[PDB]
Amino acid sequence: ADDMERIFKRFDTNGDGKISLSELTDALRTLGSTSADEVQRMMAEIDTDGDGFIDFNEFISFCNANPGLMKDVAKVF
Ligand SMILES: [Mg+2]
Repeated sequence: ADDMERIFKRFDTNGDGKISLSELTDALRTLGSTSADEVQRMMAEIDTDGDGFIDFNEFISFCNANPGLMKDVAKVF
């Protein structure tokens, strides 16, 4: 039972293997996140294909990095 799994599936409402990393940073604004601007530049780190999608390894790399964004995000997962 992983926490990052829930959030990862949160955006994955299309039954896909990846989730848009662009809509995330822009979506966090609704979650009440005050780092939507910092997350936008952070999500780019996990993205190695610079595409509008991220897999489990990508999304995870964000948390494993402990940047300080997913810390508060996963808290409301
Ligand atoms: Mg990617």
